[PDB]
Amino acid sequence: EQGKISYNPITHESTNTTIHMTDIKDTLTEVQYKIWRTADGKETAKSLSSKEKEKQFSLPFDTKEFEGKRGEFQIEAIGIKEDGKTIPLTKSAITFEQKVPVLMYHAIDDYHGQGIKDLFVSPANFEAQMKYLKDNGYTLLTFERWGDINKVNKPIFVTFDDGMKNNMNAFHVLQKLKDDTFKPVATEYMIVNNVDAEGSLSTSDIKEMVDSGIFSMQSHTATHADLPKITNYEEELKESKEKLEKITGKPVIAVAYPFGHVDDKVVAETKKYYQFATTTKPGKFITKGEPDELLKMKRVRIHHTTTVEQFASSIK
Ligand SMILES: [Zn+2]
Repeated sequence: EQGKISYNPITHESTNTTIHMTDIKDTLTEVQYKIWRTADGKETAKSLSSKEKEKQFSLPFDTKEFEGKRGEFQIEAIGIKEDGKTIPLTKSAITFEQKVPVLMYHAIDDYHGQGIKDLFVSPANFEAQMKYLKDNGYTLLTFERWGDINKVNKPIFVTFDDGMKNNMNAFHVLQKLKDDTFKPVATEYMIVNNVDAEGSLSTSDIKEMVDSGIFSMQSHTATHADLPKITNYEEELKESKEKLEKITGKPVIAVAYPFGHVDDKVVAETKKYYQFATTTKPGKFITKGEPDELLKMKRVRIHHTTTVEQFASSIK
């Protein structure tokens, strides 16, 4: 209704700032800022008062005042007159960017000597890892909720590469762990030409995974192409997306680069067709506002030998 909330510029590395108000029309003795973390809910709000009238009702803000937590904080300001009358001012928000681990799995199966050992995580160990997420308040997301990474507690993306049939084991584990509190979701990056192939997810598997609300079915190209070395970008990137959309009935907005192989040319081609692209560069993503950063997203590799302790250290 009146006034404008501003704050000293922050970056993704910032932990604090100072809030100010300008353009106030009423005469005030005090401004009260009601602040809460979106992720924790308005019911958890506190109110912080400034009587620094000569300094635009300056209010120091530090994430230390909110248990060291980050993400989006909502701000509602009211003014107080000398006689105590309250005056509605305005609302805004400030976001301290949260890190987002993007986990990379391949096979979820008991290894029996067939295939590349490191790329197998047993269903038992996968369950233990997912149970860790469940027990520690992580919010599992898919790229349809990219806009929510700062609006939830402990955002994390569980992803699988290739569309192996054994990923139905991961699906079943997630169905088991799902309950009134834990709402798991995950991304499957499907080698699109392998739908219904021996060893891969079938059309019926994909429909079950998608219809359950658990899986977001995204692209791993048409043939798992070494993108810097191919020229058929429409076939590998565009037509794979289109074919997969016809199968799932849901938008395809994300891809994973086969082998983690990517260069500026590949990013530019990918940008034509996908909003999101993940690499195999190790680490957690954070929003830096860097050019095409969402098409160069780091991932955390899970190994055959990864323990729950190692898993926890790599995401926390
Ligand atoms: Zn792959």
